[PDB]
Amino acid sequence: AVTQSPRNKVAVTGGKVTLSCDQTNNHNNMYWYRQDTGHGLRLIHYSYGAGSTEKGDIPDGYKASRPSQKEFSLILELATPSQTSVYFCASGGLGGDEQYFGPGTRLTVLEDLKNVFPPEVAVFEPSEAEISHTQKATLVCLATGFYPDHVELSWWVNGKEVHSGVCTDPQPLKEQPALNDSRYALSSRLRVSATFWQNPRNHFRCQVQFYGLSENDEWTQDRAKPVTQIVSAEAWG
Amino acid sequence: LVERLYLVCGGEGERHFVHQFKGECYFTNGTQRIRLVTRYIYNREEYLRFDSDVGEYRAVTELGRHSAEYYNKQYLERTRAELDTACRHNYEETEVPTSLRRLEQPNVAISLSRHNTLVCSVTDFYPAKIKVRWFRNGQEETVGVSSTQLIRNGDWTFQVLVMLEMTPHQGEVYTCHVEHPSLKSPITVEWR
Amino acid sequence: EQVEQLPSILRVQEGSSASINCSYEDSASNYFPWYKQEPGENPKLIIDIRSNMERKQTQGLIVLLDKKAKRFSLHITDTQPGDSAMYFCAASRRGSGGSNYKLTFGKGTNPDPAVYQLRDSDKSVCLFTDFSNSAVAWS
Amino acid sequence: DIEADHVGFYGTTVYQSPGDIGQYTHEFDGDELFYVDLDKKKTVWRLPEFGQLILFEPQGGLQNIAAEKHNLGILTKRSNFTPATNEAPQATVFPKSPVLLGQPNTLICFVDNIFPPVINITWLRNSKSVTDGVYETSFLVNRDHSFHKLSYLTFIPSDDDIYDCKVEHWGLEEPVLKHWEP
Repeated sequence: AVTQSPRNKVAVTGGKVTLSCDQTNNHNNMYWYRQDTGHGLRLIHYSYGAGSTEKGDIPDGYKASRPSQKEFSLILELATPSQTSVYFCASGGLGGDEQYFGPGTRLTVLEDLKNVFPPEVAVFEPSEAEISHTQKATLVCLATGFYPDHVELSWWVNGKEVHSGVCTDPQPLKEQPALNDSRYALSSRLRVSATFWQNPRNHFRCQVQFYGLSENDEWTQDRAKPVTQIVSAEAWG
Repeated sequence: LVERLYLVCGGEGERHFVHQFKGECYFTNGTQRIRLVTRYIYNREEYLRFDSDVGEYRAVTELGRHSAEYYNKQYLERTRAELDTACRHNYEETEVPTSLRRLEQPNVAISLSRHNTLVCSVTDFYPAKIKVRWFRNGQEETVGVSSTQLIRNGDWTFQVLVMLEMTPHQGEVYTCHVEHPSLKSPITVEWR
Repeated sequence: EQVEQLPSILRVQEGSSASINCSYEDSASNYFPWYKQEPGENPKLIIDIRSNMERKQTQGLIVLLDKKAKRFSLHITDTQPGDSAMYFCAASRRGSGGSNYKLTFGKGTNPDPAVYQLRDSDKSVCLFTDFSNSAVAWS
Repeated sequence: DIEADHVGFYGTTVYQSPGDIGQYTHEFDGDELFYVDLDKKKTVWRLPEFGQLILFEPQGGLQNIAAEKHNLGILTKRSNFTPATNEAPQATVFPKSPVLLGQPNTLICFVDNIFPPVINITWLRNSKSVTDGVYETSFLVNRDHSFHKLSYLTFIPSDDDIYDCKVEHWGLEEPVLKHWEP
């Protein structure tokens, strides 16, 4: 398989970025694509082997490197806001056909560090009006006032991740679309029968994962440092 | 510039070790019945071999028993396809406009070697198909004719030496007569 | 010049057939396949075809080529949501190659209402439901 | 085994280790169409004539090379690092056109039953060594999966010139001398 670290970075304009890859398929040729909604699946750079790196479709500002069979690294010498996108890796070779792509990498550049925040996780409890009528129960999670827009949300019953009956904002919503920031918002839904939302010993938890500032990140403001953190909220039946 | 396509070799899952890939297109009668054969070789042992007449990959020695199953899954599509996409396209687009269209004019010369021996020396032809007789005075001489094998100089030429063991009376009409088919007309060389 | 996809965006009723067109330069190319990027995931391969033939149909998946038209395309039967993905169209000189060695890739591709309440464990948001199906927005 | 008018050996990789030796060559009825030179990554056509009309993309020799390494990897283990058995090459020297004083010819040294694909093939004129106006082939496949290889000498016949073709190959105790005289 493929993998790639980072999986999400948040950047600072005028910095250096490096995304590695590391395929393990013993494959010959490796490629960095950038997927941006609107512009498709564009090819940045690539290679046919340990050593050489060829220009792709969109190699402007993207100096690419590959030291060995395993590793292929995309380098963004100097950041700008327009370098902001998803980024994918893929390997294939000996002797094909079938491009094996990586899990993905969500990057974000910024012009300033001012409007950057975590998300506040509010878990809501269904009406008794629901339980009497549809003979079942539906809990609702919300997360508001966070920058930037990439957060992963999940559900947890008896310390166990659960997928059944979960709808979620496939995309978040701009708070003011009129203003240029302007903080994003997100929602979710959970459901089971009302022999679980009545019974106490069942332990519900909504769980945003947020990928803000990491460890070494020069923090200036005198509010609490915004960082990569899980944010929770729970309920009992 | 029309492109030449390679047959694809498929990957896997003081002492010297050696691996060969031999992909091979067998034409007969134009492209009317092509046969594709790929063989995979450890040192000199042929271990695993696709052949179009069987239609799947098969092991050939115990060393390829495990190899068989894998390839049949990961290639086999695309490998049945190769016959129709780079055995053919190769022939009908690069062999036609090159090799199947080389004629190279032959090149006849006689001389005394050492009762002696005469050497008709037919050089520089292509194709290999050629006929070379010995006429001393009008009829063909059977006996005392000792030809070589058809040498292959491997620059896309040939050569062959036909030898007549004879004994010169008077002055006689000797004739190396030579049919190729870059020759519309039979070269025929004269000797003393 | 190389490959145009189409349709750009597409809707379909749960249970209808669904179809993606494509064309190429390229000229003849001998490898044209398909890719299903699941919501928020990687592209994983679904079906391929070479110039060898014009119809392949595999485990609910229908692919067609017309070589001389420089034209190929993708069809499904009796759909679900399970087949709602960003689908990806690419094409390539099978091999050998090359400049146009590999890929490419075109641009991409009880009805029973209620409005229930929900409180904080005070802070309220409400719902619109069953038009499973549900959504919220508020100011 | 195996009736046909024409044989296209298209794609023929060979890889042997240690030392990283590789060789990508196409053939048609027995004559080298072209090899891919691996350092420079360029097709190298046998008679450049063939270079004007058709092209072979060289990266595709590289691909077939890459997979051929890999499977060496796998097999060499698998066989229980059975190593290959060093063969004796044979040599015959011959000339392209009949021999005639003052007119230039070509001396040909053809070596068959080579295995492995390493040999050394060199030229002697009255036993002093010669390099100028030498050309040597690729390795060329056989049936029993050996190879044959030929080298060419630009001379101008004379007297008394004596011409030796010299082969070094690990299957040989002592270098073989092929002796030829006009």
